[PDB]
Amino acid sequence: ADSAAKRTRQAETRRLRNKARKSEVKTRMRKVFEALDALKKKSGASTEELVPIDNLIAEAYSAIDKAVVKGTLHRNTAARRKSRLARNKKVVEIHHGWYTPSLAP
Amino acid sequence: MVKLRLKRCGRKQRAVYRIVAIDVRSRREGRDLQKVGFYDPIKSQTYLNVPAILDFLEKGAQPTETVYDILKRAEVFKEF
Amino acid sequence: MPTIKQLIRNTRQPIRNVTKSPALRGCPQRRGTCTRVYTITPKKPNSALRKVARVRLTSGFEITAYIPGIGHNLQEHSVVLVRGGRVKDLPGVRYHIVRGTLDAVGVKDRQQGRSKYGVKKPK
Amino acid sequence: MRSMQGKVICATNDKTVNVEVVRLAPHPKYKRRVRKKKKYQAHDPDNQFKVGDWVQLDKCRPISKTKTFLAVAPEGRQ
RNA sequence: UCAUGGAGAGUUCGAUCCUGGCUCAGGAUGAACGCUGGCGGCAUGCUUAACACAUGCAAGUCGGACGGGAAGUGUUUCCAGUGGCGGACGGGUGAGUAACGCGUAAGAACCUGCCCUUGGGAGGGGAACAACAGCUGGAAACGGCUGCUAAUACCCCGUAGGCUGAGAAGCAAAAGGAGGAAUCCGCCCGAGGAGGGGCUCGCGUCUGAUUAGCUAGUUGGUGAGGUAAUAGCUUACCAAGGCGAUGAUCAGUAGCUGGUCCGAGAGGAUGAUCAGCCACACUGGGACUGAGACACGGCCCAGACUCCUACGGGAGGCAGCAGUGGGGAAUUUUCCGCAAUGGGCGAAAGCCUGACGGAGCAAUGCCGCGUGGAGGCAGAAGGCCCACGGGUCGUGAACUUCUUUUCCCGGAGAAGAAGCAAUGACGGUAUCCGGGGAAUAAGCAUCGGCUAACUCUGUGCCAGCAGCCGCGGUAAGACAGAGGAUGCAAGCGUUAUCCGGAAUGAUUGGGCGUAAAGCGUCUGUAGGUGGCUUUUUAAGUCCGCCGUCAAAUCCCAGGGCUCAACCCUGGACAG
Repeated sequence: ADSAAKRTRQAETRRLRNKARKSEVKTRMRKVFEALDALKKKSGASTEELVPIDNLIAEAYSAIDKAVVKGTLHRNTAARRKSRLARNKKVVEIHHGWYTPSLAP
Repeated sequence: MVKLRLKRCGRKQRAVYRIVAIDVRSRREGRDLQKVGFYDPIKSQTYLNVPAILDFLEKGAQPTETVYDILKRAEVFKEF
Repeated sequence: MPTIKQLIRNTRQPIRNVTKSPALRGCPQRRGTCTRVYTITPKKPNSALRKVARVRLTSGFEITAYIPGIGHNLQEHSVVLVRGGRVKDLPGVRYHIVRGTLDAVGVKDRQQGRSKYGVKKPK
Repeated sequence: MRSMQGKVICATNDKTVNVEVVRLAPHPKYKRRVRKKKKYQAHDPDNQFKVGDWVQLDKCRPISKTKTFLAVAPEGRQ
């Protein structure tokens, strides 16, 4: 080709990293989506509370998995992962804040 | 960081140089926290102000080539 | 006008040095296109036939400019170069025309003060 | 810097007070001492200020667009 | 002691005093035009159309990250591609922006690759994607299946002074390369610092009331989200707030500041080069990666415009440097060089820099220098004027000698370049030495008053001049010519813009009986100013100390260019 490209080389790599980061930030949105979804269900109609937390904790661990994994690669600064893990445990602390775990400062 | 570097300060065909410790992103004739040094390559002195060069090199502003070479003429280098 | 409140509202301001040439409005002298090369008379105390070229300018105005010197080449639709300076005798003529510049020749046979009329040296 | 002491105007907003701040200033060209008023929105989680009391403004983290101060109390050395 | 600064004149009227307006004398231009033009030193060189742009160049680099192939015949040079940083710096313009954009001064809610300091870590696996080979589509631009490959390229498991959470609990990383080794460059996770950014706020920041109401995510509150971080940043609900006659909103103008110019001073105008911050990159709008952009020479879309096409489609952004065309009164060379300086990359070697260093043209400006020095019978030739005696051009010239800044003809010849040597575009430039030779070199305004310089000839209210007053109808100190004189000098004048003068917008510094000007008078709101004594705080005020107001400029004093201009070093009042 031409003897010097230098910027189309960039835009090629930008297309690639657009694909990877677009994709795996979407994985993060899907797993946080499932965690908040099942939390919404056990807020709605569960009727036994301290037992089924193992599933919510399991998927929440997958949420903390892909969250912090995408914290390692440069697509999320610190205080992005902090704000969203703190978001998920705000939601968990609210679902237990309505009910049977009693928490007070 | 900061990079201790000369800057041309004179007429045409004169080359009276200052030694300024400015940030490396600036243009070559910008502004400094403290303009420490002097270098007159035709024939004259070179005021150096040793404590301030030891302040910035103690901080870790690496110099350029010939600023480092002026710093190798005198015995400025102490690692303390 | 007390120091208190009739004057820390405002005194007033004088306007500007009002422009003594409303055309030429960038800067000093400006290319012109001759439209009429007629001749008018001054006010009552004088008596002459002063020969002015009403000239369209490249600025956007049209203005009647005086023609100095004795001889003049200026026919219809020639190109001149007007400058400022008020001829008193003529109501309306605000401007002069430079001589010796583009398409307006120097005056005929003048040997005293040639830089005002665009005539090169003899001898 | 200094605080900005001044009267409370109207507190019909929760945690929020408008404050007149009266400031003398030398007018530039003519040498008097013209007052200029400028009123602010201050913060109070206690909201323990009625109309007409006078507070001191201190800079803090911005709470809203205008609410960039919280006022506590003056010293009161008379 | 301080003081280093303040000028008038013309014109109203038969005259006088006065008010008042105009005009001039002074500086400055990024200047333009006219006449004239020797050199040198240092600056400056589209103010207009942010108007289109032909051509070349303006951003690369790394083989010591990796795989291949292609010249050279164990050995090396290259290379498109995947990667690594750099393309967010440097350069250009001022269209917008009357606003935390800028200037100055504080603050907390943040980020930060390269850079220093510092605590710990780098086991194990695995899948491809370019390249490439084949087929094939296209005029090109680009592609598309089929297989294959490597890594500091991607993915998974373990492990972590980190994170989430009240705890419980969980969650998260790595990369090798060079070298015989030694070791070095790295990588991952932390913790600081410097510098760089992102925010917030006090104060300062143009005119217009013949623009008086504006604002409904609007101003608050909570909850949910969001951002690197606070935030109506965003959304649902609640509250009705918030701004404004001290000018809100609207309209118009304008990049801002160190500064420049003027002024005695207070301050008035202004923001070229120099420097800092902002914004834009054909007109609009988006997002992507990275530490950092909503990116001038990146991507995607829309709009307009130019080029190519084989008619299906492509390609493009000079407000980078040079340059062309247009507009304009007017603003240059399609130059040389990376030698320095400063960037970017690399372990080094080096490479690339239209930044920058130089060169060319232009009296565009500021400064320096020359066009001769000394004598020259007081005799001649001539112009102009004359009471015809003469005067004046005029020591001027002619003429005799002296000298060579410059000019020509030759020789030498730098530093700038950095202690390993080598390394110079400038350039055989600067400078010096020698040989002729006064040789090669003065113009332009003005001469009625301001305003220094005046008589004569021609013209006869004509031609004309003119900054204001006004000259010009037969003897014009004002037009035109000559002589002479004046002031300047490689410049001299006119014009335009700005300040002065102008106390003619007045704080310093004006006025209102009659000159321009007191509301028709009165009540009174906002607001402004306010009696005396004693006491208290100190907001103003004053004093000390401290921080800052970048550097450059101005002021003082030194120093360097043969001086000056200019450059450099140090210092500081103000405020």
